[PDB]
Amino acid sequence: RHPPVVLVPGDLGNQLEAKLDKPTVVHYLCSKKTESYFTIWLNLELLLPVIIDCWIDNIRLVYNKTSRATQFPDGVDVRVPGFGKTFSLEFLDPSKSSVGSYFHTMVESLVGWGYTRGEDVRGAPYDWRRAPNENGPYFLALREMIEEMYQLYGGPVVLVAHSMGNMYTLYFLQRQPQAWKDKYIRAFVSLGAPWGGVAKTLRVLASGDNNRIPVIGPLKIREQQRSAVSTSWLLPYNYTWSPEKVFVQTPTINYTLRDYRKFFQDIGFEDGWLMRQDTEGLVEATMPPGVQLHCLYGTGVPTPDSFYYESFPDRDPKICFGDGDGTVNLKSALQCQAWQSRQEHQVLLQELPGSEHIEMLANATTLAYLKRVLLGP
Ligand SMILES: *[C@@H]1O[C@H](CO)[C@@H](O)[C@H](O)[C@H]1NC(C)=O
Ligand SMILES: *[C@@H]1O[C@H](CO)[C@@H](O)[C@H](O)[C@H]1NC(C)=O
Ligand SMILES: *[C@@H]1O[C@H](CO)[C@@H](O)[C@H](O)[C@H]1NC(C)=O
Ligand SMILES: *[C@@H]1O[C@H](CO)[C@@H](O)[C@H](O)[C@H]1NC(C)=O
Repeated sequence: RHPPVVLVPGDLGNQLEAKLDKPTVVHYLCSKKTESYFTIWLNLELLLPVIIDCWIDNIRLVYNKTSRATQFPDGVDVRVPGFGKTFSLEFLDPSKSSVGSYFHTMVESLVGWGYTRGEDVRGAPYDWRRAPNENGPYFLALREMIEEMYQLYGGPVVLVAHSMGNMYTLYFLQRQPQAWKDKYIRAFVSLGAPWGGVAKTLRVLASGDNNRIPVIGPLKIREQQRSAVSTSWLLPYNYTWSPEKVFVQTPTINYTLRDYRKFFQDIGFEDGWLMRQDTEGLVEATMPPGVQLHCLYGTGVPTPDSFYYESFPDRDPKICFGDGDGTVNLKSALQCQAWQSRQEHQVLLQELPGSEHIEMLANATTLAYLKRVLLGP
């Protein structure tokens, strides 16, 4: 026998669909209207030059300074398919191409161990463009799904979260009563958690990140990346990083985590500061999840730590690297150790040397660890 499993993805980590009835478009070749939803992430054909402007216009969030909230562009809806199922987190591209293969290797393994897609293993995908403050309905659905799985399969559930999904899961758990967690949660397996933010968010917001895909201009994709509240939510936090650490250096100014207001002014994106204020307090830095926790973190992969700009903000910086998994800085991942003394439930730390941030989900060592958590001694 084996416990039910809920999978929580990270940023970019599940499909998104859009349906359009737009008053205006940025190019004539952009569709104003669709009769049904289509996949907006991940579909590679939408990211090609010129067409990418259509995509940005649909997938960007609009920040409303009055409500301090995001909304979709006029005539655009974006929905999250596959809640309670696994397809939309197994493959980011519904063509099922390897370029989008995310949770697929892990789900294959789980199924080989006796799990059933959509039944005792289920996904909890979400609109990862937002931070928890704008995903209230998702947390209600997550709570309900956990309760359902407990009742159906006769025991508490194991939460398995990747990257930003860990922060989503921690937010969720911090807000549930201890008695609820003791009944319904068996364990939380935390894979590549950026507990105190990731340093690369500074570069993304300042100058864009096209991830070495040269056919996408970094200044073009920067528009989308800035619009996503989740980007500013993942700026480094002072419970992980020194308030005096410089993340961004230019010829005339430094930026530390105490300098985000100046940073956002200086990059010409004042809304980002508002988004940071909206989101920075959502997860209490020092409250442990209050459940058995397995913190798995990659090391031995150069991980961007800080950025030097000769020309700010519209040129790519020089990058300084620290330890981590390529994305999540080792320091961030290690916030986990502080929780050992702050909850009664066990906190187990597991280093994964040489395990890159995304590859850790398909890695035999990761899967062997998960198997031990699920299937026992
Ligand atoms: C911003 O939201 C407020 C209501 O909260 C409203 O005044 C206004 O319609 C919104 N702005 C836009 C452009 O939708
Ligand atoms: C920023 O910090 C470095 C030390 O980390 C220093 O050498 C430099 O003078 C600082 N830059 C500015 C513009 O104050
Ligand atoms: C640490 O972080 C929050 C903002 O995220 C701030 O309000 C708090 O006062 C900071 N404390 C420091 C630097 O002592
Ligand atoms: C899988 O992760 C292990 C444990 O860290 C690591 O040693 C090994 O490099 C990884 N294998 C691959 C192909 O990345």
